[PDB]
Amino acid sequence: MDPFLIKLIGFAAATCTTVAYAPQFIKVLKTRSARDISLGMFLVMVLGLALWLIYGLLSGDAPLIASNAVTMLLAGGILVMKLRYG
Amino acid sequence: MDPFLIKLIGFAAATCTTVAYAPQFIKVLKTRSARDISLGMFLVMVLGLALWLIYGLLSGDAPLIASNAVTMLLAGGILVMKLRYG
Repeated sequence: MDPFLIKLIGFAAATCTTVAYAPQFIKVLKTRSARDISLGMFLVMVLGLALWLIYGLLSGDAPLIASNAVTMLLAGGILVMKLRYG
Repeated sequence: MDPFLIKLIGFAAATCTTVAYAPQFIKVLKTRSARDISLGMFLVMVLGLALWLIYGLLSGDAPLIASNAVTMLLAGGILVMKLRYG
């Protein structure tokens, strides 16, 4: 059978990491401004998440795919992006 | 055989994500101060990385383990932690 059980453990660990950093997203979200975060960074960051999506599909893992989507949600960065617009 | 080849692709993707966010670490590192980053966040963040280490060992994956260590290096956060000390 597939290592579905193993992936389950990884999913919990992945969420734990996002939960730890998530508070950081909220703090910046309160001001909706990027002080040290550059606009170009967002463009590259998107590629990183995009790659994870493909990797999950290639691995046929569902947990990893769902985890990646959740991380992107918390990551946001879109609100601050609208600060300079475009 | 083990999905070593598949893990290789995931490794490249993992590095791409760290490379995208890495610039963020450098920006804050220049000031060595945490403006929106709380001290308690670092404590939780450590647990997240720690979990990844165990997951890699349980999965018997080498690439994932190495990737996790690299991410932690870029993540740093220690320099800013010394700002308030303890």
